[PDB]
Parts: sequence; structure tokens; C-alpha cells
Amino acid sequence: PKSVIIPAGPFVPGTLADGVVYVSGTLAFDQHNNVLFADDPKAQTRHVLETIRKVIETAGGTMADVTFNSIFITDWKNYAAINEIYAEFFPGDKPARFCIQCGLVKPDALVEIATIAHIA
Amino acid sequence: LYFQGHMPKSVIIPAGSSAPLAPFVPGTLADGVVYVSGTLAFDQHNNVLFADDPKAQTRHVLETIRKVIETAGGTMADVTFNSIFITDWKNYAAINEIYAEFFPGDKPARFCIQCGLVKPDALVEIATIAHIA
Amino acid sequence: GHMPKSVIIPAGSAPFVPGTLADGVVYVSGTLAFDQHNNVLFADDPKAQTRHVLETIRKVIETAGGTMADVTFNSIFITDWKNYAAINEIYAEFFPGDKPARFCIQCGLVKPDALVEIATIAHIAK
Repeated sequence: PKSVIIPAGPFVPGTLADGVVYVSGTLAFDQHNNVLFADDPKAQTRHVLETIRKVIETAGGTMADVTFNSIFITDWKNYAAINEIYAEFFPGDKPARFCIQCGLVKPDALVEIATIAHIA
Repeated sequence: LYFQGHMPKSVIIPAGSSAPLAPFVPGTLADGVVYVSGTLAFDQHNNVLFADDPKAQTRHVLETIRKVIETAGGTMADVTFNSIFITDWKNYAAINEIYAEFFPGDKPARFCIQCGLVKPDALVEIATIAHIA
Repeated sequence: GHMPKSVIIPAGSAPFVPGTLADGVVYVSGTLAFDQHNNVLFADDPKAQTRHVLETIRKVIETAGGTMADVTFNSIFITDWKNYAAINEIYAEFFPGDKPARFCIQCGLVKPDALVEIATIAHIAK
């Protein structure tokens, strides 16, 4: 049966089943679910990927285990900035991904990422 | 193929499910993993039920998703991830309230985004992954 | 899981790869109808875009060692419901016999002329 993954600190941050980690769509939220870094896509992207990494790590994996990222943005003018930070977190062989533009849960949010990883 | 060990995916079509709006099945099952198609609050003949009622639409959607997962041999507790699509954030609270009812105990991972849906009266759509073997 | 994921980059073809393979599962990136310079081919033709996209996806899956019949799920993104029937018509040609599960939603895509984008999950022999 699935394990939930809740790093020290109606969905959980991630789940683990049969060696597959599913990380929830993650935004740049403070502890009160307010958006951090309102007008700054680079710092939002960094905060998101740091959270995702901690979920995967809590499960026993690393970012190299990520097979797929689902990226959701609100403006294509931010794509270059988001990509720049994203690449820093995946230095080796890159995951597969999509990046689509849509609406996100809070008005200041500029990016959200959900992630699938295969761990040992 | 099947005789060689690579068992093909099984399509999952619950007893009574009606004709789909496009070329897809209610769900697929391969190697113990169930992929449920994006599910909307459709009647037979693919009209949207409960036009201005996001709670009733969410309930109908999760009942359908549950039947797919049960037909495949699992339960809602096996769901690892849900992809939720909505048209209006004013409905988020209502959708969440019903959603919670269907996943008592440890909750799945999920996302929820706002986008366009295949019919104008549709307020919510959900796709689902479940590990059942 | 102990063995790292394999990237799938078919001979001849931003920080992603066309697909990954791990434990018999192929994740194909969201694929659009791009030429060699990342311009959208077939600007006002959703059918020809869809065909190009599904041929790309097929080649990724084949490079990984599978076929389209191994596809378990497709995520489809479109810009205009007026194009839904057309996209569906071409989609069906690529999955004869038991169809995958899928979703189709309307959203924004990376280039204005893109009319469809598809990402795919497949379970291949292993």
C-alpha cells in the first residue's frame, strides 16, 4: 500500500508506491500558504524545486531519479527565467517534461511543478 | 506480445459505462498501475449533469473514477495521484470538500489547475493514477 | 530504480529530453509539431500538427524499445475546441485496437501557432 511522504515540517506533499514517487503540484508557499517572491519567477522556481527535492529525499531518492516534470506557468515572458533555474536542479541527464500555460491557485503564483521519480 | 510475457494493457470498461466523447476508454491497467481517463460529470450521451453545481459534478466524477479503479481490482486507497482541472477558483472550496470525502485516511498526491474543458457547463475534470497490485 | 533512468534521444533530434525510460515505463515529453528550428509546422492545420506530434512520440517510444500499443495514457493540450474533432480523427489512426486512457484540456502552449501538444506514458516490455 502507498506511503505518504511528509518532510519534517486534502493532499500530501508526495506518495510512494512500488518505487515510484508522485510529488504534488508544488508552488512557492510560506508556512501559511501565501506565495513567496510575488513578482520574481526565478526565486519562485527555486523554492518549488527545493521543496520537491526534499520530498524525493525524504523518500530516499535524488533529483537524478526524476523521470518527468509537469510545469505550469502563467506567462511565457517568464519561461526563460524558469528554465534557467530548472536546469540548475537537473545537472545531468534531464527529465522528460511538459510546460503549459494555465491558471494557478493564487494570483501571485508564477509557476507550479508536479514530479514523478523512480527510486530503488 | 501476450504469449511472450509482455502482457498488453487491459482496458477497463465498467458494466454500464456509456459511449465516450472521443477515442479513449474509461481506464487502462498495465503492470498493476491503473490510469483513469480525465473524467467529467457526463450522463449517457455525454451531456454535462448538474450545470451550476460543482459539488454534484465532483461527486459524480469521483463515483465514476472509483468504479474504474474497483473494476480494475483496486480501491480508492490505492490512488497515488490525481490531476484536477477546474474552470473557476470560486468553486475550489466546494470541489475540495467533496474530494476529501472520497479519500478518507492517507490522501493522494495531486495538482489542481484552472483551464478550459471540453464542455461549457463542465466545472471540474479529474484524471487518476492508482497502484493496485 | 537502482539503475538510473535512460534518456531517449532519437538519432537526429531547453532543459529536457524527448523522453525517459525507467523500470519499463516511458515518459515522453510534451511534444509539439516543431521543425528543426523549433518553429511550428502547419500553422492553421490541426490535423497535420497532430500527425507530426504522434509520429515524434512513436519514434521516441520505438527508440526506447516499445510500440504505440504500449501507450497507457496520453495527456493532450489544445488551444481551441473547434479543432477537437480534427485532432481526435488523427489521434485514432495512431491507436488502432485498444485505446489508451487520456485527458484533453484547453490551455496556452509555448508558441502561438501550436494547436496541439501531447505527452505520453507507455509500459514497454522489459
